[PDB]
Amino acid sequence: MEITPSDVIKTLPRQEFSLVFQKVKEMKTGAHIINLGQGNPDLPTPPHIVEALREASLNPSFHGYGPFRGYPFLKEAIAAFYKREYGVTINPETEVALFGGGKAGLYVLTQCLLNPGDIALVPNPGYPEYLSGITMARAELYEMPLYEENGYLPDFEKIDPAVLEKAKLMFLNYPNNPTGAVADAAFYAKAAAFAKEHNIHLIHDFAYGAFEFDQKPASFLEAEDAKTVGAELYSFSKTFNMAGWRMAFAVGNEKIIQAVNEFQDHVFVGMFGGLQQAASAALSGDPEHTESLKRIYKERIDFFTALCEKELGWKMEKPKGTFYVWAEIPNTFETSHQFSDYLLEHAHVVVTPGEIFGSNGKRHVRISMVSKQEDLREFVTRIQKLNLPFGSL
Amino acid sequence: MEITPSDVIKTLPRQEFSLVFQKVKEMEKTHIINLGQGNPDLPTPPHIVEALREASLNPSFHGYGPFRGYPFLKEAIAAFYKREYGVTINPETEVALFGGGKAGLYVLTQCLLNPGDIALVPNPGYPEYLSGITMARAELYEMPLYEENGYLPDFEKIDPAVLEKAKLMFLNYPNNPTGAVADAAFYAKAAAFAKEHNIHLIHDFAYGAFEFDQKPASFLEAEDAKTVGAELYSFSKTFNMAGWRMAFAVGNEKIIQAVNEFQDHVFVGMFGGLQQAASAALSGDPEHTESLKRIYKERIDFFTALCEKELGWKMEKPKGTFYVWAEIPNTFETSHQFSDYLLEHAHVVVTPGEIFGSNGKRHVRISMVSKQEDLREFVTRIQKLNLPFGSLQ
Repeated sequence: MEITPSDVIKTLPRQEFSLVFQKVKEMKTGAHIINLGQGNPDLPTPPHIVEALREASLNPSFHGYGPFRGYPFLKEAIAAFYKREYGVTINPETEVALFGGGKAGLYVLTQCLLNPGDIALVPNPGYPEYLSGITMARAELYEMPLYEENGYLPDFEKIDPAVLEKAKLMFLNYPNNPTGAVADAAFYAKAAAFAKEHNIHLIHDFAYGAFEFDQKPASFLEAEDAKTVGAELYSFSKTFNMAGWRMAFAVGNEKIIQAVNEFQDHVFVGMFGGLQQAASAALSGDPEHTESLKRIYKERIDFFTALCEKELGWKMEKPKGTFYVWAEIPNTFETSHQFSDYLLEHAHVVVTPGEIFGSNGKRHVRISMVSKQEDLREFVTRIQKLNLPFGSL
Repeated sequence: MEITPSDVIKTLPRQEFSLVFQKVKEMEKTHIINLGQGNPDLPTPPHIVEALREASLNPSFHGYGPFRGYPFLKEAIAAFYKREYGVTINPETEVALFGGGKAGLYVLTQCLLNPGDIALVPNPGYPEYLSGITMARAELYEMPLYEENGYLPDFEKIDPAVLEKAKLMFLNYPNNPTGAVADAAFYAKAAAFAKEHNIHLIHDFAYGAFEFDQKPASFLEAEDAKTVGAELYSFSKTFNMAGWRMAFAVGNEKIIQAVNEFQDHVFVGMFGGLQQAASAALSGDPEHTESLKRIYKERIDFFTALCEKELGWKMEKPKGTFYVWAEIPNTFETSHQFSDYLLEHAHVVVTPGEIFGSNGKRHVRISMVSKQEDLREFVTRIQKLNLPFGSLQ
């Protein structure tokens, strides 16, 4: 019989993937399911990015194989974006690697950085895909608990010094999926120093790096020692409404980037030059596009949380970043998975059960602000019609 | 200090990436004819480019798509395989999508081999077969492909004990680098062999459009082929879409399921615009491809005739692919010494056979990826060097 290696089905059950499947399966017809589960941007890519792709696709240079490591124009664009947005200086020739989206970036970084038997420090709650690369690398996982009281920042002192002896890699994610928590330059310097002291490679997942509402967002690479110990993964998916386009990059330590390049040389031949040109247009575009998108999300969050609170008494802290609301489940309901099933079956809305993000996600759900006002009001309206007590304590 | 994984320390550099780099440096210092990497010189056909351009305007593609790819492409893949090879493929269960064949090889290897498992790799063979086995932390047993056997493996010469442990075998016809072709009988033997020994069979069909006398046979035409394996098909050579990075696998549903369960966590599909472009390539009129094949055949006829006349370098015409596989001069020690020599002293690129395995040590591969007048200049550059093109084999 066909016998796949054991590790594949030893990865998390692709819950967003089981989510798209059950949803499509719910189709009188594709019933008006208000899907606030997956963080799938609802607004179109800015027309100037689309036009850069349309124009690029006519250039026959991009039809054949290109540079393995991506086009120098994109790497220079990424340098310029980082200087503009965060005042960081990046050497585009040695400190930049291209990826087919952030998911792909996390996987590759992990394979280049972790050996069997090493420990990887992973935040709980946190993005489930951190476990995927760790699993594929046959490495061990240690959870750093993220608690609300600490603004969902890790307490590095609370980690077993034995765990620390075997730790080779740590993941951090701010602005945070799923909690909406933000971090400033201060925490990044603290994190980088901890990483330096214990000789741990630091991967900062900056997928929502455009979306902090209560200050201009800080990059991990603004910290002292940041470029010595790690790398920052940046996705186009959220910043530019480009989730479909599958593009991302990492900036950081030239030695990490060299490992990435050596890996990717065997798996990829860069990526479609048309996509790279579109990426370049995104990065060089006027910051007003991204600022507008941040206002859209900030107003949807303001609207949703105020409406949930007024009408349902369902209290939610306003996130300071990302487009996610991290809501405690009312006491009327049982576990996160049972609550999420219930909402989908009875109202016809999708939220993501918090347990997906780790055991500290118990009794929470993640709600993504990826719909306009009417859809968000209707979500609350459909809940209100359930006639269950939703009030918080 | 920054310490990369042992996997990365164990990986040899990709020769094509090394040449890209050397060629670029040489060009900057001031003209190279590159017949190394199999990089099509002709642009992507217009109807494919236009399909992308128009699809890029569809905002449904701007957001996350189905993780396993759009059903419309999968359906196109099934229709294509029926029209071209008379093979029945279930578009819902027997098709997976990849970011290029190179990425498909990686994924397939990760999905079919545990660390420690044995893979049967042809020698000579496409360099990434070896790379993937390394990245999988697997062990390789060579299957020698000898000229006298038409560069087909002799399965009955493989130690039956290795077959108890062998989990995977790679085959590739039309063959890179040798140009050898395989028939339906060969494929029925391979499948039967794989079934007896419970070996997963991956057929690399990258040159499936380019067999000159006949349309090549698909592996999947064979009895029990879909029972033991899968076939990898690339858009790169068939459609001058190398820079686009698109490929698929067709085969048994369990192999495909494993691919899907892997890729869910690493590759969310690719941009729908690309998928539309692909679908247009496959539904496109077969005579565009037939035409392309004839161009390559005329280049091969021209080049082998000119090399014989002008250099005295006698080469067999390949049965398929756009590659010529040629013995190096009797005065040189190795294929790498010869390749480096040509680059330095003639300013032309050929690929050293040694990167395909030890059986390529006295050969170079030459790609017919320039027009006839450029092929002529390539010959005239070499002619000035007065090399001895005698055989020792």
